[PDB]
Order: sequence, then structure tokens, then C-alpha cells
Amino acid sequence: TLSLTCTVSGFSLSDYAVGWVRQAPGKALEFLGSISTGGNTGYNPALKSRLSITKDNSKNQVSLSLSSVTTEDTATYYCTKSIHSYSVFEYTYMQYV
Amino acid sequence: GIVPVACSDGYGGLVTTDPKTADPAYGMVYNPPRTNYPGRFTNLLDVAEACPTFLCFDDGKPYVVTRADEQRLLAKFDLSLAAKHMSNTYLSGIAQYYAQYSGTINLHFMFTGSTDSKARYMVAYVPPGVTTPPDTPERAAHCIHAEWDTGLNSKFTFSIPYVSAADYAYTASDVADTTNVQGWVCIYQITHGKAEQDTLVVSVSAGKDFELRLPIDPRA
Amino acid sequence: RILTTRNGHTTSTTQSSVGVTYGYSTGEDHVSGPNTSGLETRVVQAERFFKKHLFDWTTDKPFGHIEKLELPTDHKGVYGQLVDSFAYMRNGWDVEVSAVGNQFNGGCLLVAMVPEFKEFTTREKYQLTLFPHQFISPRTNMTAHITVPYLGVNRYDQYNKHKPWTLVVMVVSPLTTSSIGASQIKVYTNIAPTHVHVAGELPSK
Amino acid sequence: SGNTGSIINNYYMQQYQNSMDTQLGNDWFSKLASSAFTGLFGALL
Amino acid sequence: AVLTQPSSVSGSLGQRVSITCSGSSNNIGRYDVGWYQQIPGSGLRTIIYASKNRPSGVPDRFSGSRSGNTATLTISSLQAEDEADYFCATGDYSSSTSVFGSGTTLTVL
Amino acid sequence: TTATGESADPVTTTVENYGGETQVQRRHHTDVSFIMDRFVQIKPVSPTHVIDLMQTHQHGLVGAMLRAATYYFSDLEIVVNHTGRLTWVPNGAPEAALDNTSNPTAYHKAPFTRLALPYTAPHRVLATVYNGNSKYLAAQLPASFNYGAIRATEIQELLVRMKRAELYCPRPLLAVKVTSQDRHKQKII
Repeated sequence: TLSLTCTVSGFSLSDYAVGWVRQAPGKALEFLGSISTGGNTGYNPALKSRLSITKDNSKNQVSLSLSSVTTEDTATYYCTKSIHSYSVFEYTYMQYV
Repeated sequence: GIVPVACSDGYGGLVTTDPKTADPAYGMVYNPPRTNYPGRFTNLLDVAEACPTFLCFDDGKPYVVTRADEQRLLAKFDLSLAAKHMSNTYLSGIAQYYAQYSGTINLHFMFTGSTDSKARYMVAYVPPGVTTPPDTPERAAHCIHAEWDTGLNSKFTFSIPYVSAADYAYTASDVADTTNVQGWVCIYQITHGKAEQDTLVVSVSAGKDFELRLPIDPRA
Repeated sequence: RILTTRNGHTTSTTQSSVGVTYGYSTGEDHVSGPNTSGLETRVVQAERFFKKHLFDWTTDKPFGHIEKLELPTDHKGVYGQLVDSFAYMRNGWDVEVSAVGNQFNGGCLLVAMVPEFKEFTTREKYQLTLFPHQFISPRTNMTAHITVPYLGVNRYDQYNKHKPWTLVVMVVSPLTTSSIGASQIKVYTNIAPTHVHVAGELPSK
Repeated sequence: SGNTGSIINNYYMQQYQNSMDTQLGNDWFSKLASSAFTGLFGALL
Repeated sequence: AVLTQPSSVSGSLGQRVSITCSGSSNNIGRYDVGWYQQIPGSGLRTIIYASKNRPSGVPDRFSGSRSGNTATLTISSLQAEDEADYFCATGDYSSSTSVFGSGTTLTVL
Repeated sequence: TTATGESADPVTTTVENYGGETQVQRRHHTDVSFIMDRFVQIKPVSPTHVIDLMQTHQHGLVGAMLRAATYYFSDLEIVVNHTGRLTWVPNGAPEAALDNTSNPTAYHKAPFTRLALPYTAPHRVLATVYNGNSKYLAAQLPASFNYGAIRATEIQELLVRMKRAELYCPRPLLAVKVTSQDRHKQKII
């Protein structure tokens, strides 16, 4: 698999949702997945059944891994803290950081 | 049995500002009488209110002389008791020893010149919403100000009002704040006829509503 | 249950209004004080209402997407010329916000005048109803009329530096947009000072 | 008043003990909870 | 994807430059878009999130407008460090996230 | 009771809703004067310390309950352990004023001292948060907010207690957060 788990500095992961996003070679973006702070998870309907998203709430560490990683799946992966604890829809997450 | 005093801790030490009374070490004395001794004063503010004093100016001269060059802003100064122009008046001398003061601050302008010389002067209090007071008299003509000619009647007071957010304003200017707490006060000479080298003598004194409080000891 | 307000000469008459709610008081305290030596001159000319666009309500926004507005905001008319020409002033605020839906979309918008704003940390928000508020939702009333009297650490203040009130608009429930209801509903504010006093004419350019 | 419970005249005058208070010739939160609409809003059976 | 922006944008220091982002009532008409910034190096330091507000910790110049059906990013003054690849991103009502911002090569000119 | 609700009128309903006879309430321990009359600890401390309020720990009783109200007003009962002479001055005092000592000073009693220092700030009522720029962009409370500045040769501890306090304009209180459970489950005495 491929796990590039970045831990949070402060910013209690207890009340904040997080999402990762892949920036394809050059400039090309796609939203990978987001986990609501209540434990609920949200990820792209196209990109599923291969992503393992979970939030250790205790160790301030967010966990994601990709299976069937291929060379075409390659990017400068980021992780960014959303300003909303939960997302009303699975796709609207991108709007808020 | 002996009543239990149960003396507590935490307090009992002498306090300089504490109103507690003293112990009579010596016996009854009769000090010589002074009946209506002339020249009493019970309030420091009252002494200031009755006898106005002069204000220090550049070159250590109280009288503002008509600016040699075409000019209209004879003298400006901050309203803070610690204002360079008031560094020697009795009002600042007494406000230095107090934390914070309130109420109006009277001024005294008294034209001291020849009978042939006639001037029009104008004092204009400015609120602290402008970084620099305007030199032009018309520019400051909008803010509250008093215009008075010099004639047979020489003196003219002006009750500089006290208006600000805080009910009580501070005395010593804060080191952190460069600019004022109190609005700049300007003294202009709008139209003067043969007033070349004419001395205006300015004096400051406490007003009817002047009150200080919270005495503190600086190193003056 | 219609409600016709009035200030100065402009009026906003909203049928959907449920009722005015006063904040912390029914009326201001005494105006004359030791500071300013009673030089205040009540200027009633600025009682006008003035519009101001607010964060657009989108089905997307979750609970707690605070949109604040500081008061008094840039005003370019009578009130602006006043606060730029006079040094100190004071006012009651009498805010009025209106979010007009098609009455077929559910969502509870919470508007509250919070004084002395300071960023909430998403636990405080739950407690945002402590101050003067009204629940503006499409299902019942499209408007909220809140009137608060001016209150500050002093009798008067310089609005250039100290801005006590901030109209915060928190989104309690995400706007559920039905096919019949409007997908996006904008939020406009009638903010209109009342009992505005001033003091200390200030020399202008 | 507050937590003062000593049933005796305080030995220093109030002017020295506390800060005197002036006036200009209330309890809004209390008035609110007092005018709190109670009871059923509809006919009860 | 569907969200289209001018892939190039010309601007200079001294005047305000804008960036148009166009989509329909599906994507932008009733959904909040997000403006991110990227210098040639890396990052998503967000110029405008939630379409209306810039995150605390960015100059106030970047104003974000959600007018009409297309989100527009308005830089009131540019600077030399202003140039980067900005991106428009939002969700589609009858589709996936479609954070697709072609990117606007910016230039100080 | 089905009130209108969205008008945010303060509606409340007892037990009498379903044949319940309501019992009496004694609400003295929650009075805002009795909840503020008690002492509290200020940390940290150092010579030349501004005895300025809201310097107390956030989660403490007096601390949080004061940060529960935007505006407060109170007379301080200060209690200092100290090691030399302790001098105290009001909010409008130049730093140099502490030295001379006729402005009120308590000599070193064998235990800690205790003093009543009244409310001296010139503002009408103080504040816990001040929105707006500093005087001449941060929520950084103005220097006129602090009651007084004490300096002793060295201060070990410092306690403060607000007398005859009344609080205005309540604010959120922000109870402790608990997760992955349904009760906080703290160890009880």
C-alpha cells in the first residue's frame, strides 16, 4: 500500500475534520477523501474500495492508505484541516480549505 | 473567663495610606492659639482655581509674540497635564502628584500691549481625531473655539471643556502612546493691526468642575 | 402577523416578522455624563436604514459557519460623514436581517448581536444564543428585528478604534434545498442606528 | 450583599472599606426569566 | 473537468487584476467554490475559502467574489510574489466534487 | 407547550405540564456576588506585577465565571505573600510612583499580608474582551483595564478576591470536552 499520514500540530483533531488531496504531475487536482470528526468518513464516489481512512482521535494522527497504487496514481499529496467538524455532503468538502 | 479575641493572620501590618489612629506617647499639651490665621487653604485644587499661573513656552517666555513670518498657529500644545507648555504651572505641579483628573481647565489670555495696537486672537480646542492640529485658522474654525478682539477690557478666559470616552482621563502621558490622550489646543492670531512684537500673556487654572483623585508619589 | 417598523423617514414593512426582541434592555441609560460636560447634540438625521450584503446562504455551509459584520461598518452617507466629522458618538443599533426563501426549503439561520466580538473556537458557538438573537428560518419568519442599546466601557467612544457590536449570523441548520424551494437564499441587513448622539466637533480638511 | 456574614457594624467606615458609588438621576436578565411565558399554549384535556 | 477558468491571466503591479471562474447552476449556482494559491514550489495556501472570506493570515487585498454563476478572484493590487497558479474549486450538485481548476498562470508583466 | 420558539422568546415549562407539583428553589450558592466573593490564585507572578484582572487561570472558578461576562465591576481584596516592602498604586500611575511609598504600602508582617485596594480604573465598567484596535488590531486588553500595579522585592504567591461584584452581559462558559463515552467519568471523592 501507500500511507503518507501526516499528524496534526495542536488544533485538537477532536473537533476538526481532515481531508487529503492529490495534485497530479504539473497542476491537476482531485479530492481523495475526508473523515468527519464524529468518525464518519467521506471520499470520492469514483475513488473507493481502495482507501482506508480513519482518525486515531487519541494520538492526533490521521490514517489513510491506498491499495493498487499504480504509477499513474502519483502526486504531491497534501493533508489539510477543514474548518467544519462534519460535511453535509460527501463532495462539498473541498470548498472549505 | 477571658473573652477569646481569636486574633487572625494575613493583616495587621502598618499601611502608609491606612486611616487607623495613633498612640498618645505624651501628655496633654496646649499649643499656642491661632485664631483666623490669615491665609489658610484647605484644598490644593481651590488654590489653583483662584490664582491662575503662566504656561512655559519655547525660549522660556510666557507671552506668545506675533509670529515674525506670515503664520496663524501661535502656539499649540497637548492637553495632558504633562504638556511641555504646562511643565511649570501650578496646575501641572499638583496634577503630577495625582493619578487621574477630571473636569474643565480654564485658561486666561490677557493682551499686554500698547493702546494703539489692536489684535483679534482665537483659541480653538480640538478633539483627538486628527494626528496633527491644522495650522490654518479656517481649517480649525469648525471645532469649538472663541474669537475675541482686544479692547479696553484686556483679559479673556476660556473654559477648555473636558470631553472624552473615559469619565476620568490620565495625567502623565503613557510612554507607549506617542500621540495624545487629550485633543490638541491651539492659540491663533487671525487679524492683528500694528501687533509686531506684542506680548499676549497666557495663564492656566483649574475650572469649577476640576477634580483630581488617587494620589500617588512619582519621583518629581 | 405583519410588522411595520419606522426610523427617520425610511420604512421596512415585513409581513413575515414574528416580533422585535430587545437586547439587554428596553431603553438606553442616561446620556448626560461627567465626560463631555453635557455638550452632546442628539443628531436624528442618521436614523436611516442602510442595506449591507451578508454571506450568501448555500446548501453547502455546515453548522457554525459564522459570518460576522462589525458595526458601524463603512457607511458612506450621513452616518459616515458624521463619524468622520465628529470625534465621539453613541447609538442604539436596531438591526434587522431578512433571508427570503420560497418557503419550501428547511434551515435554521441564527442571527445574534454579540458585543465585543472575539473568534469562537467551535465549542463556544453551541453557546452563541446567550446574547440577543432570533431564529430566522424559511418555514416560519423570513425576518429578525433585534434592537440593542449602545453599551461600552465608556459613555462615548471613537468608532474609528472601538467597535462594540458585531452582527454574527450562525447557520444552525444546513439549508435543505428541495426542488420547489430556492437552492440559494441571500441575506441582507437593515441596520439603522437609533438615539445617535455626538460630541466635540472635529476640525476637518 | 456578597459573602459578608459578620453580624456586626464593620469597624472602618464604608467610605474607606469599599469604593463609594455615585448616581445619575434594572436586572434585565432577572426580568427576562420572570416574564417567561409558562403553561400550555393550547386547550388542555 | 467542467469548471473552466482562463488558463492564462495577464496582470501587473499597480492596478487590480481579476480571475473569472465559470460554471453553471449545477456547480457554482448554489455551491461555495474555493480559491487556492500555489507558487511554483508547492502548497494549497488558500486565497479564498467558502468563496467569501480569506483565511486568517493572508493580506486583505485578495478579495473573493461569488457574483453571478462564476466565482471570481479579485486581487486589488498585485505584487511580485503575487504570481502563482491559482485554482477554482467547488462541488457539483449532480456530479462528484469536480475540484477542477485549470489554473491561472499569473504574470507580473 | 409548543411556543412560537423561532421568535426566541424565553419560554419555560415546569412539571405542572403533566400533573407535577413543582418544589421550591433556593438559589443562593449561584448568586453572582457569592460566587465571586471567594479568593482565587493568580499565576504567574514577578516583581512589578500589574494586578490586572483576567490574568487568572482560565478553567478556575473565578476565572471562568468572570470570562463568562464581558463587563465586570468589583473591589479587590488582594492577598500577597511577599518578602520585603510591598507598594501598590492605581491604574493611572507612572512606573516610578511605586518607589516613594507614601502611595499605600504594607510592611512585611510575619505571615502574608492582606489589603483592600478599591476599584480605581477610570472607565465606567471594565471588560474581559475589547474588540477593536489598540489605542493609537489585536484583542489585547488596554492598560487602563488593570486595577493597580504592585512591586515588592520578590513575590512568592498572590491571591485575589472580588467583593460586591456584579457582572454584565453574559458570555459562553465552554465546559470541558469528553469523547468516546457518554459521561465524563471522573474520579469522585
